[PDB]
Amino acid sequence: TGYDLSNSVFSPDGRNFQVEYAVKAVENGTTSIGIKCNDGVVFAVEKLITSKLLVPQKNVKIQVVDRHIGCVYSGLIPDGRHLVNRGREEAASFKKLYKTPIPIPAFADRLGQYVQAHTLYNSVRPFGVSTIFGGVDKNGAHLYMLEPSGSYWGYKGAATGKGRQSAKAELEKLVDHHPEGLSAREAVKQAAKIIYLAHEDNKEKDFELEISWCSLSETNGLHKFVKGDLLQEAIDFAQKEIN
Amino acid sequence: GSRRYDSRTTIFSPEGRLYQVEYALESISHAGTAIGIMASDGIVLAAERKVTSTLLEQDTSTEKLYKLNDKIAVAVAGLTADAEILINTARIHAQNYLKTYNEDIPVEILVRRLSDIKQGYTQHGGLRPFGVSFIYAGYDDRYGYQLYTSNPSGNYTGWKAISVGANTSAAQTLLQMDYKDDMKVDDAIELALKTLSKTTDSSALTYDRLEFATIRKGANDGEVYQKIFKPQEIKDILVKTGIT
Amino acid sequence: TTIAGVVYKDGIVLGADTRATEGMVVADKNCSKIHFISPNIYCCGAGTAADTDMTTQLISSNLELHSLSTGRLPRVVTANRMLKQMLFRYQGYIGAALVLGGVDVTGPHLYSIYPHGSTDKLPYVTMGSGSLAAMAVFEDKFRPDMEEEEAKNLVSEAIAAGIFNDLGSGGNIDLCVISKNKLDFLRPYTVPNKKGTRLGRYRCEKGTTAVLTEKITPL
Amino acid sequence: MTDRYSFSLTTFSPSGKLGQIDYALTAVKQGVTSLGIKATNGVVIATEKKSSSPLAMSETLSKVSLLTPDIGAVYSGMGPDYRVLVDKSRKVAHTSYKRIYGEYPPTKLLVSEVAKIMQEATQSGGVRPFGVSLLIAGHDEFNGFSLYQVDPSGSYFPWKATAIGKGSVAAKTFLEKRWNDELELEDAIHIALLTLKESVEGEFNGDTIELAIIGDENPDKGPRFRKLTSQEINDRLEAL
Amino acid sequence: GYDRHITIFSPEGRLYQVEYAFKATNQTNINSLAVRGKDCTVVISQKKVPDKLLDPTTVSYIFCISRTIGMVVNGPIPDARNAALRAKAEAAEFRYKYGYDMPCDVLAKRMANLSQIYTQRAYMRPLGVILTFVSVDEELGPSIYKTDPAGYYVGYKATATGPKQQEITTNLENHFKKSKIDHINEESWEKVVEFAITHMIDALGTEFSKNDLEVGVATKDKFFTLSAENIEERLVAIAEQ
Amino acid sequence: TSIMAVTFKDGVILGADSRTTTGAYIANRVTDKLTRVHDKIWCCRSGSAADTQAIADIVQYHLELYTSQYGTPSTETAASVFKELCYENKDNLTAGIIVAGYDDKNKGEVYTIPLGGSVHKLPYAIAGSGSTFIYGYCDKNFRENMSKEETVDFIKHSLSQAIKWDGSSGGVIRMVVLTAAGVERLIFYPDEYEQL
Amino acid sequence: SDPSSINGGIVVAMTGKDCVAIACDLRLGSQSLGVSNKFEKIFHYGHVFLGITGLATDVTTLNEMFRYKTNLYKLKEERAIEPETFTQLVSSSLYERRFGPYFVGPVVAGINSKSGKPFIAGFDLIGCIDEAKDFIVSGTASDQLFGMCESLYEPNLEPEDLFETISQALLNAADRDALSGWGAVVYIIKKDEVVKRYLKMRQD
Amino acid sequence: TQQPIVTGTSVISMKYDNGVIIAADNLGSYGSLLRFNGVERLIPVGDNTVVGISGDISDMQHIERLLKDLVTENAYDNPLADAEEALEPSYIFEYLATVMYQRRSKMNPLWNAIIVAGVQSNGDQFLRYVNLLGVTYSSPTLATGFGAHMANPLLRKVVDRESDIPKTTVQVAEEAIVNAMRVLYYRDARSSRNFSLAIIDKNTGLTFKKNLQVENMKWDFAKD
Ligand SMILES: *[C@@H](CS(C)(=O)=O)[C@H](Cc1ccc(CN)cc1)NC(=O)[C@H](CC(C)C)NC(=O)[C@H](CC(C)C)NC(=O)c1cnccn1
Ligand SMILES: [Cl-]
Ligand SMILES: [Mg+2]
Ligand SMILES: [Mg+2]
Ligand SMILES: [Mg+2]
Ligand SMILES: [Mg+2]
Repeated sequence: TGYDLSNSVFSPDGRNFQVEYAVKAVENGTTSIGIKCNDGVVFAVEKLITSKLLVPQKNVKIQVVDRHIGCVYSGLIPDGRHLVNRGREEAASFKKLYKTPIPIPAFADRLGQYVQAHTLYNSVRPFGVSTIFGGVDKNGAHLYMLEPSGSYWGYKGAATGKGRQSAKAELEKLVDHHPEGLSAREAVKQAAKIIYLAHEDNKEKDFELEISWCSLSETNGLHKFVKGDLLQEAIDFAQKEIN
Repeated sequence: GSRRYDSRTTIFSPEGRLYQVEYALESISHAGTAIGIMASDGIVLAAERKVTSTLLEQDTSTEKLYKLNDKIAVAVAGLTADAEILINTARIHAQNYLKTYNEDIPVEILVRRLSDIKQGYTQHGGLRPFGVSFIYAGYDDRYGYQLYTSNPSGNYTGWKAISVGANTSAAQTLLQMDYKDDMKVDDAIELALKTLSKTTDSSALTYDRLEFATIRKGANDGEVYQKIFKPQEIKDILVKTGIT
Repeated sequence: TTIAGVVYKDGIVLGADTRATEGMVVADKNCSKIHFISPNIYCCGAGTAADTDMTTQLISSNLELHSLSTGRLPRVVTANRMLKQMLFRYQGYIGAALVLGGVDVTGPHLYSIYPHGSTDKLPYVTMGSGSLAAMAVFEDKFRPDMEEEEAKNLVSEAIAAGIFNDLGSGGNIDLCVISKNKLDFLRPYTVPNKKGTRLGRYRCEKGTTAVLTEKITPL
Repeated sequence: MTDRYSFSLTTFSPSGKLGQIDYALTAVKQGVTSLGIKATNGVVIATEKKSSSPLAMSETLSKVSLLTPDIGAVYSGMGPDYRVLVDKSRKVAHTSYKRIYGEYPPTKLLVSEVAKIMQEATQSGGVRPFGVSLLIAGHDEFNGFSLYQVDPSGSYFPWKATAIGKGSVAAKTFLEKRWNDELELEDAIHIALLTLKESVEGEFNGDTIELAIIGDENPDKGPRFRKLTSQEINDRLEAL
Repeated sequence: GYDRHITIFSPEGRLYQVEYAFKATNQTNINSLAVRGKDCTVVISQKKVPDKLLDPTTVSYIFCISRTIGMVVNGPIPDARNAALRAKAEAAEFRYKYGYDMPCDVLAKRMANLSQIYTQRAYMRPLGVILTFVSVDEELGPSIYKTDPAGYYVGYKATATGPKQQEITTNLENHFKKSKIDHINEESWEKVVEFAITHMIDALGTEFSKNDLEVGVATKDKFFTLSAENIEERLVAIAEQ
Repeated sequence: TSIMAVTFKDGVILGADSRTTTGAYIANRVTDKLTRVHDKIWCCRSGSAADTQAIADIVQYHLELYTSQYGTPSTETAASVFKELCYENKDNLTAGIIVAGYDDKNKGEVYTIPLGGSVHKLPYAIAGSGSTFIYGYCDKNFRENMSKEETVDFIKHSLSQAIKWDGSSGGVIRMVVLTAAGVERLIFYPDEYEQL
Repeated sequence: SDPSSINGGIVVAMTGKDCVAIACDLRLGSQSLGVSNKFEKIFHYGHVFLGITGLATDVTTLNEMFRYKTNLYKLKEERAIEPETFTQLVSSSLYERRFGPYFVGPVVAGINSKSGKPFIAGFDLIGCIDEAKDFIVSGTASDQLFGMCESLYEPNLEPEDLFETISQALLNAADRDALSGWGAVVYIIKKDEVVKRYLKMRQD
Repeated sequence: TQQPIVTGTSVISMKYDNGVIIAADNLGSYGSLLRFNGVERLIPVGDNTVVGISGDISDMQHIERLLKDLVTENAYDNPLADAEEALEPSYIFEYLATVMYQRRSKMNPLWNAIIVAGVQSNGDQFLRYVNLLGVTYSSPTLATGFGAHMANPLLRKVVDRESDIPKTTVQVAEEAIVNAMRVLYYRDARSSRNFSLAIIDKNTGLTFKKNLQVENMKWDFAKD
């Protein structure tokens, strides 16, 4: 034993226990999800209201990269911010050289290679976040999810955090009941519901819903936050479904 | 991070000794014995090879006696690879000094330089010290014939006769018993071989288990000549002195 | 200097004169200007002779290491790239003007490399102070897919044009014939000028020079 | 990423042992048998091509490597470590020698340069020693034919004949009986094939044996190194 | 027992971190196979999409390194992608410096020499992957070269990698023992792919649909992976005889 | 040098003379100034041959590596990589490059990069020493959505005049046609174009 | 201003039958001002001789540098360097200062100890090798030496015939150069004896 | 140190009661050659700022990208990117001014003269100049290069001092700018007939007008 005391050490299994311990920090975090729709993607996150003193709508968790990519994460919030800062540098250097905005698969590997690099040495700690991200590029919509190991795949729906099993079950129903696809406005409503259903795992404290979306028709392929009436319409839809 | 795996090669023990230097000296104590004896008209270097098979090509072999310049030679005891690193550094210092002053480097200055390099590995850098002890045999026009030794600590001292490597305790007693200040090279040759013959862990001392050298001013027109003895010559001097 | 190369049916014929000059003076009347890169690739050299020599040797050395690691013969394009990218880096200060010729797995190739790092891929090229004299011979008489002994004559004729008409060029004619089946390094191919015969013997007799002192040391 | 291993991973133990060098030598012991024999008019080096699978093309895996036109090397121990030493040995023979002096290094000096690289892995920060012992055979104009062994420590010794790896103790005894100072190159090859047969379990032929020589020039010179073909070995196995 | 945590020798002369990186190799539970035709080299690999939420088009362990070179990986995807990106970079730099396309074996040796460095230098861990490179080389013809965490590499007539590699290896060994040739004596790559799939079915004892396989094909001057429908056509032809 | 790229209905055609001069000496009379940076992205080169060759090789590398990771690059992306090199190294370069390429989405596209390192997207572009003489002609005779045969004649006539008046230009007129159909190389000899 | 002709002086080397000769003048000046008439320009490293003309600080520096290098060569190789090998060493050493060169005109001379072949060579200041059998010339009166050597020289001269040829080539060339002369030295080198002679010449 | 290659001529501008007007022709000269006839030299930043740029066009294109990138970067972690924390003309200017002076101080200038025209949060007119030396100044009328000599005299007859700005309507100001553009077309040898004009008003917002032309041209006196 001692194989779990240092990052980048293979146990006799072939495992990197420090990465698996980073996953425990992710599992400890709040629920975040991603839904791929017809011409775009929708991101939503559970924000636990620790106290009445938290200012509503101010502590924003979802982050934009470039103008077309949304990122959301569960786990150690600063580690997620660090990864997005890097993503912004990658997206900037790509556009500087190649003119076009960074494609989502291209961008996904940029984060992937960077997170993987933090599992190669004992002088660094792995990332304590699973990151759900995506957007619209020239080849259409893309949703990704990126784990502490550097593993990432494309998704129809994605979910991470404490309510991930609850969320995943709900996402699987949508995939089965809509093979022709889900619309952007539908996906916003469904995202709200799924965060509300996944809140049963964090039921002690009440929460605040935050949704964002990129859609080729609804936002011109740009990342925007769901605000005001459209947010309230999604909250009402979610509140109706739990009751 | 990496700190977990660090041996910390450059620390004091509670007693005030440098662990790695002490352990490197222990390493050197197992190496083949090397002897230096300084006479009034020259210096002798003798050294015992180790392990040896009948198949080892002896005439093209050099594990003990090396040449630093035309005036200075060294006998080695310890890791031969470690010695060759230091030897090439010394060979350069001698040529840097020659280039700068247009005079051959004095023996002590070269010795100090090497010894200062060895010292550095004991005080900084976090690397293991060189597992090598040198006997330096040399001549310059200030002090004439000089013998020195250095060890992994970087400490060096001057000698009339000295041993390094294996059985130094026994070797140094036998030298201290039979050495005299008026002694000559031919006598020192005989003393060196007799000392090895008694302190050797082998059954008998033979030509194929020895390297041998002399630094004589004994040349025409008072100039210093280094003689690294060939296998056949070591065999002759063993018969002459009556060991075989 | 007059160096030239042609692509013929089976491969490459390289050519060079043998005069090395300092200013207006001839230091060597029979110097080698055809350099070895690899067993299948050679390089004629013009411009600054030190640059020409050391550049060919460095790329030859690096190609040898490349060829040991890959286990297959090097290509002319890789010789060309390595010369080119180095010469370009040094912005013309390495005054190497090369005719690079060789035979690959992909067939025969001929290049001209300039000091600034431009290269042309051509069926015939000439370089050095005698390039115009040599090029006149190629424009007069070159045709594609020549036989070996014909191409040899054309290159030899082109080097000769340089030798006689250009003052910078002179001495003998060296050729190098490269094909898939052989490498022929012909030095000298031709001796177009006989060495001038001297009518008198001007060598002094022993004891003519006035000596002050003498010393003898054996080795 | 900070390469924080700026300290030696090879250190003296209380007994005076350098653990990692000894352990590297244990790795060499487990490796397949290779040997070298020096004749009057040449040197021979030989080893078994221990094929990891019958689907693998063992011709692509060269255990015997050309370092210079007149110098060859073979090993026992960890193949990947050997490969990177061969790369560096080839390179150092150009940079520190051929580009300076316009000729290839003599055997002893190239050996010394390889030894130096191996010594540095024994003392530098954040590296283990090389897990190989090399047998370098070569020729040069002023020293003639020579054969050297190079150990993980960086120590090197010249040999008339020797063997390293698996069955080296038994093989060295076999060579001690057969070797003399009047062997011709063909006699040495014959002895090499005999000695190598003892340590080989399975198939013993030109496809499972790698064998090279430093001999006469093969047509500025021709190269003295020559790797024997699968056919050339089999011919000598009929006269065995 | 820190000789098991970093890449230094154990008393037995062993590097336990290298050995444990070899065990990480099978963590995906995927078997790959590679064979050579006359004009081509075919690589097939199991495709497992366990989650219904995954976009199955993005689940791949085959990589297009250059136009001529393909690379299949046995091991976890982050290390696979680490290796892929580097191999691509190395192949591009090669073409720039030396003016011709990087040969399959030269890349394999290059990646192997990098893998060796992680086994000697302590701060770098080995990658937990086996890299099988395939091409139709312009000098050597159809080529299969494999690299592992030890830094070992070698050329193959055919190969197999994964948990059930021994079964596939012996199946292939037995076929080449019959035919007495180093390749699949077949003109079209389509039939070499059919062979590869058929001999994996026999060796593993499992039937495949179009979504259970992933196929790569190297021809002269291009390497390409087959779509689900291209594989389906391949599976139809197998079933019909 | 006289070079041009012209968009038309089916895609784009690049055109160039073949003369390279060292002062008044024609060093190479059969130069290939149309160089390939990707399957269907080519460039016309003018200025320092050493500089434009060095740039074109670097671009080819960048687009090869782009393709390995992100699939086929757009013509705009290629022009951006050319620009980046030319602009950032403007003090040490003398390169006037026309970039031309065929996507299926965008069809034919022509980008010109003059000495400054600026980028200009145009329906057609002319460049090199011989271009000065054909600004009048090309402006009067160019139409959009020409047929392949019309565009080949437009380029052939234009470069014919550029060659006639410019001593730095001459030799053969090479062309490279970029369409969905593929890549076609055309050549036109003096005896053909001089009598136009 | 021109570094190669501040201090002045010349070196010439020739081959003969089983022998080589190398010779130099003794002048060192600051342009017009004569300073030293004991500035020898020929040095030796074992049995290989090296004449160096040009800027005197570089002559001295390079001598000290080649002594350094050949000394280490001998310690490592366990034998003296040969002329062919040394020539390559000189070329390498000069070219590594390609863009800040030593302002010198070196001349190698010696007999290969193994083959017995007489060898000479010359270099430009950046190490391009003039590899001529007949003769090598260097210095401020190089043109003069070229003319003298071309008319006086012939192949396969005996040591004392060759002495008269090289000496008259040096002396008569030096007397047509303002910056050369003030004495001269001639080495006659054979496989195992070297004869060094100082010449009597006009001291203006 | 460089030299400008492809160049843009005069950018002219003025304040009026509610906002600012800026204009610049669509030409990219290549010395005396009138090379590029479709170059836009007014580059809007958000809905409250227009940056007009003269001088080297490659350096303009670089600055264009820096501003595009500045908008992207301001949006990051900024829920008020389209409201209270949107980019202001004064922020955009100060950035450019910092860049211009930093570049001149490294002896590697962006070879331009820039006028940043816009309207601030509180309705204030912003109009300020910066050039390759980092020299900055503001005035009721601003013009670069040639326009400084010919446009300013005409535009200053409308707004001669600060107290004239509230008296000047958008129609009067726009007429003055278009008139000035005509005068420049007659007399500037490196100008063109086609231009772009941009009005940034505190009430009606950003109005960007493309493909304008100089008209009402007096040539008839030439025939005599
Ligand atoms: C011909 C080249 S040319 C005049 O441009 O046609 C010839 C090519 C050549 C000669 C010798 C070799 C042997 N390696 C290869 C190629 N080059 C010369 O003769 C050059 C021409 C000079 C650079 C214009 N001569 C030299 O390089 C000589 C040294 C030679 C005589 C050993 N160096 C100089 O003239 C010189 C002068 N000042 C400073 C440095 N070098
Ligand atoms: Cl490598
Ligand atoms: Mg490690
Ligand atoms: Mg013309
Ligand atoms: Mg005089
Ligand atoms: Mg005088």
